[PDB]
Amino acid sequence: KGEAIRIRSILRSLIPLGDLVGVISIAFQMPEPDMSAGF
Amino acid sequence: ANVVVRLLIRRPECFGPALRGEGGNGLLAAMEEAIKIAEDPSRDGP
Amino acid sequence: IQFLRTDDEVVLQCTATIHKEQQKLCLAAEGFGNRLCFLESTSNSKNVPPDLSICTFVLEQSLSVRALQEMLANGHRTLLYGHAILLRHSYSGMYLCCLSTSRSSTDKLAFDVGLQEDTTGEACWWTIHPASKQRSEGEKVRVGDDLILVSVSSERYLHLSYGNSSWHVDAAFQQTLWSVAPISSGSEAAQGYLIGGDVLRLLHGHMDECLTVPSGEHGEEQRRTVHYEGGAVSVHARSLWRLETLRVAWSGSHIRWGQPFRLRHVTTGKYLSLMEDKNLLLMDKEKADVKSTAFAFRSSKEKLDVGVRKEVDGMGTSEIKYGDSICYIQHVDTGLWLTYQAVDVKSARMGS
Repeated sequence: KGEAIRIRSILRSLIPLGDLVGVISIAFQMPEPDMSAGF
Repeated sequence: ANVVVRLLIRRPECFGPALRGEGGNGLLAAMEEAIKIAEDPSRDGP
Repeated sequence: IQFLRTDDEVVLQCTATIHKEQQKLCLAAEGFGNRLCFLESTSNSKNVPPDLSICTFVLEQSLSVRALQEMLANGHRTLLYGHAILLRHSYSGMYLCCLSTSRSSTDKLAFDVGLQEDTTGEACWWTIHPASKQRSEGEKVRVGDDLILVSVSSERYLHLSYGNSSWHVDAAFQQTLWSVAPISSGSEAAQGYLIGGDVLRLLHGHMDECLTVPSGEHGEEQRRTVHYEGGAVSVHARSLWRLETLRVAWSGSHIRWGQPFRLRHVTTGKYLSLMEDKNLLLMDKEKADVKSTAFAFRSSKEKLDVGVRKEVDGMGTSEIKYGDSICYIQHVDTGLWLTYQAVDVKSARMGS
């Protein structure tokens, strides 16, 4: 289907891939307990 | 999904200002700013 | 009240407010050498004439979206809202389309529009949508109606993205009111009659003296001079003069007697102006005032008619022919008339 390709292209133009991998790479801290209302 | 995407692309202000628009760069900078706002208690409700 | 038919030249004009100032712009494109489209200020024509030859577009065909999908799977029709039109460049011959590239990094969601050779694929056709509440889907379009163009594949509006110095049109998700102005409705234009917005040559009935300029044998100071020549120069490219009508609507109408028009030399791109301190010369569009460049055609030598007609809404009536027609050029300010001289000295007269 072509409209599927168009929607996927729109989503890719909105959200790039480098942004996605950079956001994935944050390496959240893992703790003495901490708060679950953060990242 | 199609109509939701149509509406979200016709109205660009539904996305975050630091991700979409001529201001903020993108999701990376947006969420790093979000993390630093979370880290500094000077930008919350006392 | 005239309905937009098929196979007629139109202009994609739009309004833009910058510096709190209103301006009217074309959707124009060079085509040969540059695929992307740009803008052309159709307004403010008293000092700078716009390039209508690249402003105008022709409606090649007009089919609905479902008929287009069936064509993808596999006279003069009228234009209705919701159809999927096909816009072809008048000069470059290519077809207006939506390129899959993005030049402006600011609007990371849009594409660029341009011209392409082939019509295949759904990345070239455009759909018209109503822009006002008075008008809805499925009604006939008329002259002066504001519409919205949407791509078929890109599904993006022909947006007028405002920039600091890049007034470029894109396929974005912001509607932009694109008014349509007809040029030539494809009426019964007989083979041999004069149509506005055309390029032609002027010869003599008994001397075949063509109005030319010096060739590239010298520089622009020499090429700016205007004179008469004969012989093989009649088939050269440095002897073509294009008549640009002042009005942007129906600029490709039938040329009537006594109306003003600009004389352009398509070989160098300069306009034929007249300064009272000398003879006529060629000046670029940046300083081509209408009071110095607008000339008119008369049937006789008198001044019987000057301030008579200002505009006529329509294709016009067939008056001037290409075969047998004896016209006289006349300036709007001075009213002078053409005369051939013998300024050439007898030293090398016969050979030059």
